[PDB]
Amino acid sequence: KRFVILLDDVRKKFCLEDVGIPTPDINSQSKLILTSRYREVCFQMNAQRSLIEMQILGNDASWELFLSKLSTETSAAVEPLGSQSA
Amino acid sequence: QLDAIDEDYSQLRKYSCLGQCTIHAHRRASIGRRVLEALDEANKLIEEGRRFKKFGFKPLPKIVDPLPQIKTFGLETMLSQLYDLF
Amino acid sequence: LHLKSNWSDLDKAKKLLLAVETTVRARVTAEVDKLNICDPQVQVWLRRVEELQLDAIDEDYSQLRKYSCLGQCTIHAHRRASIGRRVLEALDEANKLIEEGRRFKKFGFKPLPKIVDPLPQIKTFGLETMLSQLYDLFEKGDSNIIGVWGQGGVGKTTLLHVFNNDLEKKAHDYQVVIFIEVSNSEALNTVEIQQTISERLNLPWNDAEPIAKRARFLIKALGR
Amino acid sequence: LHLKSNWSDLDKAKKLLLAVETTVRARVTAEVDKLNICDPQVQVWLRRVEEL
Ligand SMILES: Nc1ncnc2c1ncn2[C@@H]1O[C@H](COP(=O)(O)OP(=O)(O)OP(=O)(O)O)[C@@H](O)[C@H]1O
Repeated sequence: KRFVILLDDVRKKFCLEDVGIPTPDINSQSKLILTSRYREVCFQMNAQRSLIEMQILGNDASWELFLSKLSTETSAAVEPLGSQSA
Repeated sequence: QLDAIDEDYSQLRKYSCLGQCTIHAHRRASIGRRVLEALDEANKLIEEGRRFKKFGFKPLPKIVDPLPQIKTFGLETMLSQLYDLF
Repeated sequence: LHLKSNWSDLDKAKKLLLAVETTVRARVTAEVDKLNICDPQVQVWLRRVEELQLDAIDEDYSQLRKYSCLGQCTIHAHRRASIGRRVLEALDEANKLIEEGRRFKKFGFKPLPKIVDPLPQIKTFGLETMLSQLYDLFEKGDSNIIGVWGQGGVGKTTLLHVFNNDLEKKAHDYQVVIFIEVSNSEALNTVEIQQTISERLNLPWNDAEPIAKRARFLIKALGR
Repeated sequence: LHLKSNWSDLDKAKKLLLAVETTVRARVTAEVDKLNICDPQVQVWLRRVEEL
C-alpha cells in the first residue's frame, strides 16, 4: 500500500524494520513524516535531506492566541481598539 | 406501499351494494388479482426477514481518520512548508 | 403473456445480486488485506457477475416499451419475441449467481512462500565489485559452503541483503532462499532458527516437538 | 440443434474446473511440503483432470 506514517515525538534512533515499518525508498510512493525535538535524531533516521524547522509563532499570531485564552469579561478589558489603555 | 390497494378496495366496498352488475365487475376483477399480487410478496417478505441472522458488516478502515481538531493560530505558513515537501 | 411479470422479477434479482456481490467483495478484500489471495472458486463467481452486464437487456426492453404502443401487430411483435426469452435467459443466471455467492464460506487461501522475499533495500555505495565476487563463487564455485569474512561494520550483512534481493531479479534454479540471523547470540538460539526455516518452508510449527526431533525433520525437508 | 446452449455451459464448467483443480493442487502441495504423499484418490482425480 501507498502509506503515510506520521511518527510523533521520536526521542531516540530506532530501526523501522524492527517495528514493522518498511523504510520508504525512491521506487515507492510511500512517505514517512517524523517529528522530534532533536535535529540529531532526525539526522539519524535518514531525514537529513528533508528537514523542516518548526519555528515559534509570529508577533501578531502570538497575541490573538493569547486573546482567545482569556475569559469574556477579562478579554473585554484588553480587546478595545482605537483608544489606548495601560 | 400496501395502503394503495386498501384505498382501491375501499372504493369497491361502496360499489359492493350491486357488485354483481357488469359495470362494477371491472373493478372487482382487478382487486381479486391485485390482492394476490401483493399477498405473495408480503408473505415472501415475511419468510425472508424472519430468516436473517447477520445484520451488519464492519466497514473497511478510512483512508485517514480525523484527529483532534483544536483551534490553531498562525499555522498556515508552516503547514504550507510541510506540504511543499510532502 | 409472462414478460410483464418476469422482467419485474429480474429487477429484484439484479438489485439482490449487487448486494450479494458487495458482501463477497468486502469479504474478499478482508482476505487480501491479510496478504491472502482471493479463492479461485470465488474469483470465477466474481468474474461471472462482472461479465453478466444486465444493463444490456434493460436498454433492449426500454426500446420495446416505445414499440409497445401497438405491439399487438406483427411489425412490433418481432422485438417482443426476443425479449420474452432473453429475460428468462438472464433471470436464471442471475438467480443461480444468487445462491452460489450466498453459499461461500471461505474466500481466500494463503499463497505458497516466495522463492526469495525482499530484504531491507538501503542505498549502497561501491558494493558492485564485492557483489560480483560473491556471485562468481555462487554461480561457479566448486564448494557449496561459501564463507565471507571481514571486520565489524565493513558491510557483510548489507552484502547479504543486496545479495538476497538480487536473486529475485535474476533467474536461478534454487527453490528457497533463507536468511537466518545467528548474530542473536553465541549460544545458538536453536528454536528461533528452526522457526525461520519452518516458516520459510511452509511447515506447521509444532511447538511441543523436541528440538532434536525437529532437526531430523528439517534435514529431510530441506533435502528435498 | 441444442449445441448452441450446451457449449456455452461447457465453458462455464471448464473455467470452474480449472478453479477447483487449482485449489486441490495448492492443497496437495501444502501436504508434500510436510513430506506427505499425495492421497491416492486425489491423485486419480488429478490425473483425470489432466487427461480431459
Ligand atoms: N556499500 C555500503 N554503502 C552504504 N552503507 C553501507 C555499505 N555497506 C555497509 N553499509 C553500512 O554499514 C552499516 C553497518 O552494518 P553492516 O550490516 O554493514 O555490518 P556488518 O558488516 O555485517 O558488521 P557486523 O555484523 O560485525 O556489525 C550499516 O548500517 C550499513 O548502512
